[PDB]
Amino acid sequence: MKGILGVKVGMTRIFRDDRAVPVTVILAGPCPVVQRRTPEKDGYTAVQLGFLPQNPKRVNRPLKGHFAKAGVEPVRILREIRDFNPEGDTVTVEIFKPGERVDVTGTSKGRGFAGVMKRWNFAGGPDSHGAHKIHRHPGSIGNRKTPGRVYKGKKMAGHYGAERVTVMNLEVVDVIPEENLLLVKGAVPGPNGGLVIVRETKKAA
Amino acid sequence: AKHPVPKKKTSKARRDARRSHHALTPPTLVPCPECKAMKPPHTVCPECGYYAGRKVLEV
Amino acid sequence: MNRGALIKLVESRYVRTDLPEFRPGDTVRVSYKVKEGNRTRIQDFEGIVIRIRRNGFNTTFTVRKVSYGVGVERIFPLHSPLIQKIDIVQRGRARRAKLYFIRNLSDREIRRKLRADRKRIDQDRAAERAAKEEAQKA
Amino acid sequence: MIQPQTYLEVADNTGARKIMCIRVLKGSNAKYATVGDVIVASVKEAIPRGAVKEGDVVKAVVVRTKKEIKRPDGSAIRFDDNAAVIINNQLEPRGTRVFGPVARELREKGFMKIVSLAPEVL
Amino acid sequence: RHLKSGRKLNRHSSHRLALYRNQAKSLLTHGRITTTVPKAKELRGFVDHLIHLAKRGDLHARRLVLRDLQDVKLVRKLFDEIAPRYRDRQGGYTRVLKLAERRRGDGAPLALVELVE
RNA sequence: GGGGAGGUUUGGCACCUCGAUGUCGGCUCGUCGCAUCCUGGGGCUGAAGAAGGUCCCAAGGGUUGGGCUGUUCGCCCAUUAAAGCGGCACGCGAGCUGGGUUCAGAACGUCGUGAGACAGUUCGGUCUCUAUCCGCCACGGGCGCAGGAGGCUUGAGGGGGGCUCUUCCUAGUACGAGAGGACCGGAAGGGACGCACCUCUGGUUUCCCAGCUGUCCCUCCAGGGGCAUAAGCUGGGUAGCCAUGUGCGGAAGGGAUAACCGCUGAAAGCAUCUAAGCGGGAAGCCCGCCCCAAGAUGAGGCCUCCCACGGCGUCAAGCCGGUAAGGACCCGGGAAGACUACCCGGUGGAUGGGCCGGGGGUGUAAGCGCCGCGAGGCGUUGAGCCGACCGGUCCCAAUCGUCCGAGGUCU
RNA sequence: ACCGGAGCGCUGUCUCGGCGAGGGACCCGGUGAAAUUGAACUGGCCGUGAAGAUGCGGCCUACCCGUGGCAGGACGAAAAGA
RNA sequence: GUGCAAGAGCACUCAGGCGCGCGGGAGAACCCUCGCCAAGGAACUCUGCAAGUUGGCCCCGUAACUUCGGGAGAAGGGGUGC
RNA sequence: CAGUGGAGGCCCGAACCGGUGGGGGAUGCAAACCCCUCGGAUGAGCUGGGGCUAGGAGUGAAAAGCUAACCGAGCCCGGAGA
RNA sequence: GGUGAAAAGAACCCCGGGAGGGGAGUGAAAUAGAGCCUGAAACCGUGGGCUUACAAGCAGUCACGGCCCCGCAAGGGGUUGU
Repeated sequence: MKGILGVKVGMTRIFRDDRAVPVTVILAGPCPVVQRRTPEKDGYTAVQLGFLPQNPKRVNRPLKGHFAKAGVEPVRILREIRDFNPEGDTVTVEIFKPGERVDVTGTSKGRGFAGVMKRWNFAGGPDSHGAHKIHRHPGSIGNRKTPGRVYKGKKMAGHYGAERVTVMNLEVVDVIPEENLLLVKGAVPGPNGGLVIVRETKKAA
Repeated sequence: AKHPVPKKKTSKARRDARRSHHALTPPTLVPCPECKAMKPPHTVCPECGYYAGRKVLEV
Repeated sequence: MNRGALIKLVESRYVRTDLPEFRPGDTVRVSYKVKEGNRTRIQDFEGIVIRIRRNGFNTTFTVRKVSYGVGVERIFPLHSPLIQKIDIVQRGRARRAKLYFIRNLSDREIRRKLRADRKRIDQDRAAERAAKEEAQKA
Repeated sequence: MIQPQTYLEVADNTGARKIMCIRVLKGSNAKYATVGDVIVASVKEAIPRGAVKEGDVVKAVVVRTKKEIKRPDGSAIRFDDNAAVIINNQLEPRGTRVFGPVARELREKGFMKIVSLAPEVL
Repeated sequence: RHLKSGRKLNRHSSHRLALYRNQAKSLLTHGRITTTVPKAKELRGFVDHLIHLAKRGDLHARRLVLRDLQDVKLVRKLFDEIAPRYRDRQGGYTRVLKLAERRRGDGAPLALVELVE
């Protein structure tokens, strides 16, 4: 029921314990509280967090510099963490000692048009024997004159990549609050240089 | 002259729809600095120029 | 929050610099181990070495080392549980930083192709008890 | 990565040199065996003046892969081949004199007589 | 996923070199040169690097400029007027910029390179 | 001995298609049925226990790999929790195969004097690139949303997802002569599958470095040069992309229930799960996790930012030429990408080419000394060259500028 | 270079695929065609009917036009059934 | 012409002679042609189709069978530069 | 036995003549083409030039094949508006 | 196969590289401008009137309604929301 923003840093292997660890590190960044959300006036429960302060002339207009507390804008907008309500402060990492697995929600790298082969993982055919014609084709679809049609959501030759992906449950290896680091078990969607948020997971009760 | 074969005459309307997306688009322009001419944006007009003074050779 | 490298190198607490010099020549002696139901062991793994894949941080090597029946190639990580690991007979003239071709045909032609660098020994003898002069002044 | 149809030798006094591998003995479609793993096997040839005759379908505990298996210690280690030891249907070494190095991964499968005999545990 | 590394393209290794080296050759030959926009950009990169190496006059660097170009004559012109002028103008010595129309007869964006001292 | 169900078998009829409905098997993609192959809940037992037996309930998930045959089927092989059956033009040829099948050749048997022939057989045998409409996977443009513009969003309604095994412990106790060998709960590890990433593992990297022969060329020698693929050959290989690699997901838990088992309780002085009344109880069901998503014309809500005829329409709706917040064009590129869109940077600027440092690769170069007639060796040295990764830099390319834009219905 | 069965070496034939290169495919300028074509304002489901429906009933779904792409169908075109 | 056992073979190239009567960008799937690959080696498949290893020349070295000619390059290894 | 000589519908293999197997091509480069592999390659060989035999007739190391891009009887022409 | 009674078949200028137009001028007519009489049908297109962006259709017919134009009125026409 917790959360904080961040950005993708490394992926390495810290020789913690005596076991190597593929470790995504995430610069969680000092993401300030701002325009809060209640269910009386909005209809849910969330908090707005802007990422990294880099904003002057090129920001312009409203600002929640207005809000009541300012801070201008980050450099790349703010996001809403559901079920969240701090206590009137800015937040970075400290709210998570190690031992606290969390889901990590981030954007995903884009593969443009994906061939059906490298999307839903198909065979394509034989490396000779038959015809070189198909070779890497999605085979056939539905039956003859009945169905009579094709299936809405049939695994097909289309797009794959520029998507939103939430990964689930990873041991928070350690927290560096002296800067802005949050190192957990390696995974995390997207490039080594794109936005990614942290949210507390669901396991026991 | 093979497998795929138009089964019927496409309607003049349909024609004009597939065409409704074409439209010979217009270009854009800007006036030449310290002269009267219309060069495209971020370009060096033949006779005119930038701040440096290159080319200029049209008779 | 730029200089991502710098960050990823700041979390590199592990500062294993207490390891001697090794190159695609040889390495020889010792490594570490686990074994027992609860840690405790130190097995000595020597041999003639092979690959050096470098990242400064992650960077690991692999060693040939041959046994009884046939040999084994062992990939060791340059930065923690390996304890002292410290080599013995260096040698080299690594006429190529890629000792794959020995994995194929190599027996007596192992030695015939793996030369030595007296140079390095001379250096070790220099830094030897010239470090006795640091046991005096500077 | 011993998969069904793979030739490989085995280091024993048992008197069986090279066997093929039938059905990896794990998942109902596992088909992939490494150290500590057990394969069904088909002896293609062996040492005549003795037992374990050529042809015997045998159980086999794998001890050597040519594609190094990972290690939690960061490291990883392989051999120059693919090999096993002939275990019986009670699961136990049908030899008594193993030959050369095998992996301590076997201890994570805990077959100590294979270990106590190994003249190069790694 | 690709062009994650990037590189201006078309043709092939043989013609990649050939076009780079020869457009560079004919470049310094005349000094100020018209061509197509992309070819222009990557070309100017290439010969730019070449000229920074030209900033020195040591045998190694010189022949290495001749690895790319050809005439030791053109390497005298290299290391006698041009390369000694940008003696204190370092990094970036190319003024390639666009042009009106496009090369009519195929419809293609135009550009042009300069000495730039 | 009887009566049905189903429409996959063998078939009866000859209604659609003879101005053509490409008839067998394999491949790839699947899906729907339940009469269930396995998993889950259980009743009956000639069920002690373990295992089994049959019958109820219940599709959510799963339903391996080889030998022999063109084979569907089927026998065997090693496994299995298990290796289900069936439909869908005996699924699928404008997706592949072309092994079977019935073209013209030839043959063996075989019938026939014969030409030829055979619900016999052997060998050989051209399967057509351009998707117009519906459909289906993805990406936009037009208007819309009954003020105008930027950011944040509720989830109407969907889509994915669902699995399973093995030992350890409780405990060699309960059961049982014994052999065997448990339920109840918990601990740990595995296989196949989906998901995202590149640190380690390993493959790729088309010019990043090293080596090598023929050859022709500068320029004689060292030194280099191009052809030898669309890199001439080999030895290597960062980023990026990748499974063999790495980390995760199924869950836990909530609600009514299926078969089945219980409470109270009459109708019917008794009894009864039931008629009103409850409780327990499935991998099923609605969820809770993952994602799309206000074109949910019902067009939502949150937060800020904006000026009131400007000259025509005099009433009642608007028309028009320029503004305000903004937005656009072009540009600079991009872990974004067919295009388009998406994002970020546009001199107030580190977006890109170049330069400098790190990291990485190759692994001591061109030259110079020295010994060797020389091949080369020795030093010069972990040197040279430097593709993408990390940053520092206004050195040079993102100049200048144009255009659009609310002028705030009504009850 | 004819038709079975076997083994040895070798290998992306396979497990089971991953990357790269070029020539297409994609966008821009110039040229620019074919067979087919009753008319088209052409959606699924469940029924129907000369027994296999966009068009008929019944219900549900569907803002107007494309571009890259996929072949279930339009009893797809081609061949007045061999 | 050079080089390779030799060669009208092959690579480069003399003299001579073309750049192929659309080009410019982008750097998606699927296609065409082409290269490389872990551990496994025919498990693929109607079938080792396909591709692969093997390849020149000299030397060493060669079975059943036979019409004595062949089988024979049998098969199995060595060397190759300067 | 040793030399010598140099026999052959002999062997490997260009030119040239073939056309196997896979692949591409399929309104093609093209009414049979191209790409990788292929059999012969002094013979019953390949070919230039001039000549001859033809429609129930030829020619045929033979398939009912070829006789001008469709040959179980050419082609145009007529009977013939069968 | 048709300019025209007649060649009177277009001097001059203008844009324009020419090609072809645009005033002038030729004739009853240039709506006779040179493959030109009379130019119908499909056929492409310039402008105007009506309606079209929550909808499922052999494309029409019945009626209602609105919008646009003649009509003295009362009536007519074209279009299409239901």
